[PDB]
Amino acid sequence: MTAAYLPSILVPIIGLIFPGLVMAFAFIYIEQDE
Amino acid sequence: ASLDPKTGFPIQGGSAGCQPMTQAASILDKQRTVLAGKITVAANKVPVLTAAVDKMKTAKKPKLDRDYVLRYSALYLTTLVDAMEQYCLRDANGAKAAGGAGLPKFKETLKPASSSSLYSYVDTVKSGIAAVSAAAKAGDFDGVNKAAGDIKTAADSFLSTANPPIIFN
Amino acid sequence: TKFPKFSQALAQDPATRRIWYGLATAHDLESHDGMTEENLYQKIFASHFGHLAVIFLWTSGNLFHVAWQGNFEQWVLNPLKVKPIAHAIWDPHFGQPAVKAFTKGGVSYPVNIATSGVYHWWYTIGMRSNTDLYAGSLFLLFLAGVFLFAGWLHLQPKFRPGLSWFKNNESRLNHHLSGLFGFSSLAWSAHLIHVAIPEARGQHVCWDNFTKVAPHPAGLQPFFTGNWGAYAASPDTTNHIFGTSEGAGTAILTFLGGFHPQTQALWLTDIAHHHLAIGVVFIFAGHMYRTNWGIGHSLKEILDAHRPPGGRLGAGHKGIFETLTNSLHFQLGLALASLGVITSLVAQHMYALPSYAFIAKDYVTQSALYTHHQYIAGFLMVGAFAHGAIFFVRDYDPEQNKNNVLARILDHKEAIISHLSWVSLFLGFHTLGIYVHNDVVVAFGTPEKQILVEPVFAQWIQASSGKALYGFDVLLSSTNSVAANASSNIWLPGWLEAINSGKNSLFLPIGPGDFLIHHAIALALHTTTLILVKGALDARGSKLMPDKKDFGYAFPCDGPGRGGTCDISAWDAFYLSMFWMLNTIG
Amino acid sequence: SHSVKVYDTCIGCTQCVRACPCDVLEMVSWDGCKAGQIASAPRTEDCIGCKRCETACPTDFLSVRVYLGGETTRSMGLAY
Amino acid sequence: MSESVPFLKKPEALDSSMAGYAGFDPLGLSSIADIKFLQESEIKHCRIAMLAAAGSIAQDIFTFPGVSKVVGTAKMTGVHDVLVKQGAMGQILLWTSFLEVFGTIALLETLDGKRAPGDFKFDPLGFSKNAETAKRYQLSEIKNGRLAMLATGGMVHGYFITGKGPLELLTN
Amino acid sequence: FSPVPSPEGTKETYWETKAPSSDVLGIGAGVSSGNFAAASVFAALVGGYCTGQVIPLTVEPNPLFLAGSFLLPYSWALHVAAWIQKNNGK
Amino acid sequence: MISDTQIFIALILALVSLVLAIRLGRALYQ
Amino acid sequence: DMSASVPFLPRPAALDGSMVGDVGFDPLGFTTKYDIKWLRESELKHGRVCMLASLGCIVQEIVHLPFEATSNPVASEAFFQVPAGGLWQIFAGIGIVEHFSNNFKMSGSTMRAPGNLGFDPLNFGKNPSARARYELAEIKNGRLAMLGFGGMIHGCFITGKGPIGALTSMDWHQS
Ligand code: CLA
Ligand code: CLA
Ligand code: CLA
Ligand code: CLA
Ligand SMILES: CC1=C(C#C/C(C)=C/C=C/C(C)=C/C=C/C=C(C)/C=C/C=C(C)/C=C/C2=C(C)CCCC2(C)C)C(C)(C)C[C@H](O)C1
Ligand SMILES: CC1=CCCC(C)(C)[C@H]1/C=C/C(C)=C/C=C/C(C)=C/C=C/C=C(C)/C=C/C=C(C)/C=C/C1=C(C)CCCC1(C)C
Ligand SMILES: CC1=CCCC(C)(C)[C@H]1/C=C/C(C)=C/C=C/C(C)=C/C=C/C=C(C)/C=C/C=C(C)/C=C/C1=C(C)CCCC1(C)C
Ligand SMILES: CC1=CCCC(C)(C)[C@H]1/C=C/C(C)=C/C=C/C(C)=C/C=C/C=C(C)/C=C/C=C(C)/C=C/C1=C(C)CCCC1(C)C
Ligand code: SF4
Ligand code: SF4
Ligand code: SF4
Repeated sequence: MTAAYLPSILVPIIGLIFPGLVMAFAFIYIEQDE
Repeated sequence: ASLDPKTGFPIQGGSAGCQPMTQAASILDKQRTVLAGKITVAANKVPVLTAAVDKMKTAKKPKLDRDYVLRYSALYLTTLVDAMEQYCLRDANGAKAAGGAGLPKFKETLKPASSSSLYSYVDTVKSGIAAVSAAAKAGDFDGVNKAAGDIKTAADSFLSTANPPIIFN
Repeated sequence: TKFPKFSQALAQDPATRRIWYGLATAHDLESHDGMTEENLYQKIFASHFGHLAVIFLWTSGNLFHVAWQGNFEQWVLNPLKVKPIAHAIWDPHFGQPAVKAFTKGGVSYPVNIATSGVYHWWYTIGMRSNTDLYAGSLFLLFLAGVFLFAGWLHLQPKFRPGLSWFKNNESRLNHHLSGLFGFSSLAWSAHLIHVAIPEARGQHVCWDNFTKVAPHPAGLQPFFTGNWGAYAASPDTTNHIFGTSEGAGTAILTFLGGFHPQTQALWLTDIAHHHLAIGVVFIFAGHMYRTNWGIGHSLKEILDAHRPPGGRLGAGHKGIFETLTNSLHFQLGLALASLGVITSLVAQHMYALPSYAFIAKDYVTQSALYTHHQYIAGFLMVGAFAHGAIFFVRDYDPEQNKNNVLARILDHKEAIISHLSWVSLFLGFHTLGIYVHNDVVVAFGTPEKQILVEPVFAQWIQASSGKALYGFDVLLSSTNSVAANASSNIWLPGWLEAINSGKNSLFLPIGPGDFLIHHAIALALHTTTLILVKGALDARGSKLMPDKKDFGYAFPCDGPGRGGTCDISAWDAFYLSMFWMLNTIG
Repeated sequence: SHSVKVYDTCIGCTQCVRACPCDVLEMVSWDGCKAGQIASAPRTEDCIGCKRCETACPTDFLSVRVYLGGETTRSMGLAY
Repeated sequence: MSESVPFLKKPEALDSSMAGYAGFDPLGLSSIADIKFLQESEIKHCRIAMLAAAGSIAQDIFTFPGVSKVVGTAKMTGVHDVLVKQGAMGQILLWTSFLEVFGTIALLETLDGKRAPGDFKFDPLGFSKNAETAKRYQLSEIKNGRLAMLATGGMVHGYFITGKGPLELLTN
Repeated sequence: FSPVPSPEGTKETYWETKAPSSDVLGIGAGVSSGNFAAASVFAALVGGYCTGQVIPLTVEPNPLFLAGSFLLPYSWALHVAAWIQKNNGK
Repeated sequence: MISDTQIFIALILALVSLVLAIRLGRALYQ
Repeated sequence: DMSASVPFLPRPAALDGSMVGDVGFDPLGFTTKYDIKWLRESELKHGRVCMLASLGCIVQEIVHLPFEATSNPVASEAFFQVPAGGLWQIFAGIGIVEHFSNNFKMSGSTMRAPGNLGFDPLNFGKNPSARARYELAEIKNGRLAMLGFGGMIHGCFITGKGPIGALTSMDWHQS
């Protein structure tokens, strides 16, 4: 496969960092009052 | 400095500066590296056919797959000839084949792909396509193998005499 | 305290219900606080462009992952033996036995084998290499960007469409029939004739040569002389090996019928001639409505004048124009009912008449595609009835709809619902009873006693289309018939070969088991309709709750009084019919 | 909060007020019915939405009508 | 009652003021299509046919330098078959279509009633200044155009059946 | 809920009479009932003839007979218009 | 086969599509 | 009332003769749908680019830089023959000029009288009335140039010789 490094680089980022970050931000936005 | 065996893209950078603003390469030279890369991909897929035909011959009961040999010919061998014809066209007529005469059209009024120094290799590959198909109809395993080898030698010879500029861009 | 910014009632809820309800009501723009009609139609327009882009990003993703990680070039060489690769697997939870077990497809990495059929579709329409699958992925990424920018652009103050634009029914219908349906079907004929037909015959045609490579040797001279039959001359031979020049014809438009003998799919020249025919038809149909030049029909005039003089429909369709246009839920329901029937047609006609080369030998792909599109069909059909219920609750005005078809449907709501109850019960009692009769008798060692009823009506229909298995000798099955003689010179020889041969799913043999299951499907379609129709018709009120309209579409109940009112809302009949949809598509 | 309405078909039977667990309803003077009284809802902020008032209503269609609306800590029945 | 057709009724949409009025509309087609649209369509047919009738006659009389080399013997419709292969038919089509694009705009103005049917205000030489000569000449243009419509079909069908061409059919 | 637009020239076509007003015929509102009835029979005969002469369809069908075969469904709408015009006294 | 440069072009165009998606989502959200 | 250029067609409302080169020639009603100033600035930009291009093609046949890849008579062929990096340098440089011009404002923001970037270093236009005559002259020359340049770029496509060669050598005695 060409760019075989990209699945190792992206799948943990998209599958762990992306949800963690967007869940954290979504939590902050839903809880915040102003 | 060369073209990738599989993807066919420029491989290494290695005042003719490669960087876009300072590039000295013409659009004709960039079209020529595109065509040369496509020639490289098609020629380097000839070993795959040779391996498949060897697998067919060494089976317990051996039959040539006319469908595989003809579909490989349709997918790569016809593509190899068209890419070589276009490179010959650009080598002979010059800038006119790069769009200088306009959109590709019938009665393009430009010098033909023949009368090019590199055209003889294109004739060799056309003979190779005919042999690949004739052997597939005949059922001759050895015929397909040698014919693909003839195509491989001709395409490598074409690239060597062409000396295509590799435009990393 | 500010997450549902569109709902102050939820944004002041101190519970976890606020998060759930803000997430679940987010796309119901009509219910948002301070919502005007201008802003409603303009947000729906922009979010329709976002759906357009998501579809294009999804398709670009399938093309990119097949161009990058698939075995498309290996598969196109040998399409009956190679298994198509969807995308690769990078899973850090895999063991080394799992990594080895998924390393099929002729590659060196674990992979998922594609059941979507995209390899057969991309093969049939011209794609040969990874470079053109990738080029398609790039073009769809560009189109996704174009439609995301269009969605943003049509939210800008100068570019905000007015309500007069959004309700121009005649211009939208003229353009969607003649441009979106008709011209794009005509353009799809051009793609087949210019690209897919030559590349099915070995000759590569791309953007690099398609203006200097004629689809026909004569070439646009027979078309501009009326010699159109010269485009059917010398069709593809029965010896044709798809993708190659051997056995290839020169025709670009045929009506051969049946199937290409090798790929076991419809002829691509039949498909190109189909989209040319259906294109011209739809383009003609898109000149029906009056827009700016005084010719055409007013939709208001057509609807008002279609009241039968016998008075059996009451006021007929007077006031239906306004109701449809003003009600986005009535439009969604018509659109979804229409779309649900089509994706059922898609599922039924793509297994019996496959268009893609070497599919219908990909049994997993055929099973997945049929199952996928029938489940999409059941969802769309249930949603159509759901939004008809939402239409009645939210958008239906009885005074504006006096004695219409809609008012008179509500007037006899109990006749409709009780007769759906009857036919559901009728079918259910008997179909289950015959099945149980068969089970009990077979169990008791007496299979002969089984009530096996031949599907004669459907068999007569098969025979009428030329199946000779049942010996009906009706229409096409009879050699000396007016119907048979008429189509003999055009599509009948191929069709008769296709239908009579047992190698295809065209008009598959039907027997007593087929009859019983069809009746089971009739009970399921009638029962899902009963629940959905009962929900839609009783949406606005019932004897149990007369003022149900005042409570909305989705409310829990009216409490334990009056005997108990659980699942009394129209939403709850959506809910109950969703199980019946799942059961019927099952 | 919930919205609780009393319609002029109320016969002034006082049953919905007795049913009310949250003192939402009370009786006011009204000449419309023979009893001289109609139910009123000046405390719909305490309304939990139990709809016990609707059950106690002997009119063919409940004169008292609870329409469940925005939820609060009080209308959710939360002791926390 | 009608002037041209005494048994039938006077056509309701047709009036004496209009050029080439003989009260002739037996099928009543003026009710079916807008009379201004019909009037402009007739004038467009009249002028194209007038040019076409004289065209056929003039081409039999003589050809322009070199056309005889391009088309060996074909005349009338046959020369058109040769000229689509060359560029003459396409080039005339491109320019006539370009004028017709402005004609489409003019037709819209006529349907509005802003512009008279068929009036493109083309007077390089003013021969309609008198305004009664204009009435006569418009009647003449309509009459010669209707005659030319008939004539153009007549001579083209003579080509279809005999291949001679209009003047040659009389001479042979 | 907002004014629903209709094309200019949209007029009222709801009817409860024996026949709709002739305005439902659009551009054919002024045609006599005899003219529709004769056009209807003419269209039925020429459409049926043109349909019949090309029932065994060939790869070379006559285009005039195909186009003339469209007169058969057109004749249906013509006799409906003939009925409407006779019941409007036209 | 697809080059790493070709994948990078696809990633550039998808980033442009992501930015346009953010801009549409912010516009729809108001 | 009625357009001077097309007598049958009515005069376009958003014309009125105020701008230079106003013969009432807007039959397709672009002025109604699109802003007059944007159309005018685009017309001037098209004509100015075309005037340089019309001069460019003719000059490139008559004289060229003494280097290989710049020795092509035909304009269209010259584009592909010349260093592509130089072409991309020209494109970006023109983009810098386009950002510098219009105060970095495009579409609605720019509308500065249309078609003027304030580029008048020399006092060629001594009088304002003479400048108005020059503005008419510029637009008419630009219109001629648009038709001309398209005509010779298409001449390059068919003749493959370049503009002056295309006029001098035609197939006068050849089919
Ligand atoms: C969808 C994407 C995804 C990916 C890529 C991974 C990746 C991984 N998982 Mg899995 N996991 C996932 C989803 C995912 N998880 C989900 C959804 C669940 C719940 C069902 C689990 C449940 C699960 C279990 C129960 C276990 C794993 C384990 C592992 C590790 C593989 C074993 C290994 O080599 O150990 C080597 C692993 C390491 C050396 C750990 C590296 C720690 C990382 C690099 C630090 C990252 C910092 C952190 C993300 C900061 C984020 C903050 C937040 C804002 C995002 C690997 C890190 C195993 C594990 O934890 O490994 C010890 C393990 O026991 N996973
Ligand atoms: C020719 C002009 C034209 C065209 C092409 C379109 C096109 C479109 N408009 Mg329309 N529109 C027009 C003029 C036009 N418009 C005019 C003049 C107005 C104003 C009066 C509008 C007002 C308007 C509104 C108000 C809306 C649209 C919307 C849409 C989009 C529909 C969504 C979609 O993807 O459907 C695509 C549909 C098809 C491709 C055809 C469906 C095919 C049927 C269902 C079955 C065929 C199956 C076939 C085998 C396909 C196989 C695929 C392959 C996998 C096998 C679509 C892009 C909507 C939208 O999404 O906004 C962006 C919307 O809300 N338009
Ligand atoms: C003999 C009495 C009787 C009669 C004449 C009817 C008449 C009708 N019923 Mg039935 N029904 C009855 C009893 C009866 N019902 C009972 C007892 C029940 C409870 C199980 C139902 C439940 C029922 C449903 C759920 C439905 C009907 C429907 C219908 C209508 C369609 C006819 C049909 O298919 O029947 C169908 C009959 C049944 C499904 C149940 C049959 C019940 C048994 C066999 C009859 C009871 C015999 C009774 C004890 C006789 C005692 C008299 C004796 C002392 C002399 C019709 C109005 C359908 C409708 O509305 O469609 C328009 C419908 O959906 N009915
Ligand atoms: C195997 C599972 C099953 C079965 C048989 C049924 C059966 C039925 N459902 Mg139900 N349903 C189910 C699961 C099931 N449902 C589930 C999981 C859901 C999701 C919540 C629903 C939701 C649902 C709704 C919302 C609706 C139905 C309706 C129906 C009826 C549709 C068929 C019909 O009209 O007549 C078929 C009749 C039968 C199959 C009854 C069988 C006949 C019996 C067994 C005779 C046996 C007599 C025997 C002597 C009894 C011995 C008892 C012993 C103690 C002496 C029927 C009563 C609809 C309805 O009532 O329409 C009228 C309706 O509105 N169902
Ligand atoms: C096809 C084709 C081409 C062509 C072409 C062309 C030019 C085709 C043109 C065809 C035309 C104009 C036919 C005209 C028919 C007129 C008729 C029948 C009127 C008759 C009069 C009647 C009925 C009654 C009259 C009447 C008389 C007698 C007395 C009573 C009253 C009155 C009403 C006055 C090309 C060039 C493209 C070449 C291509 O390769 C093939
Ligand atoms: C549901 C949703 C919500 C709201 C409504 C909505 C908008 C309509 C809808 C749409 C959602 C949509 C349409 C969502 C679309 C989401 C998309 C298209 C996400 C794409 C992400 C791509 C990335 C992160 C690639 C980055 C590449 C990089 C950094 C490479 C860089 C580089 C490399 C190495 C090489 C070149 C040089 C450099 C630059 C250095
Ligand atoms: C609930 C609700 C409330 C109000 C609003 C609302 C949204 C509108 C509504 C929803 C309503 C909904 C959801 C309605 C759903 C409606 C549906 C799904 C209707 C299906 C119609 C199919 C037909 C008429 C097929 C006809 C085939 C024929 C004639 C074939 C003929 C044949 C041919 C040509 C070929 C073969 C031979 C034969 C057999 C002769
Ligand atoms: C309206 C009007 C008024 C009065 C009467 C009138 C005169 C008769 C009438 C005019 C009517 C008419 C008919 C007016 C006709 C106007 C027409 C048809 C103009 C054609 C324009 C084409 C151009 C400018 C192409 C430019 C190509 C470029 C820049 C680049 C090309 C290339 C690309 C792609 C990449 C770079 C290199 C190459 C290969 C060179
Ligand atoms: S049980 Fe039925 S009625 Fe009592 S609350 Fe739950 S749903 Fe409403
Ligand atoms: S219960 Fe119903 S009727 Fe009795 S008082 Fe309360 S509301 Fe009035
Ligand atoms: S709902 Fe429960 S609380 Fe609210 S009023 Fe009726 S009874 Fe009192």
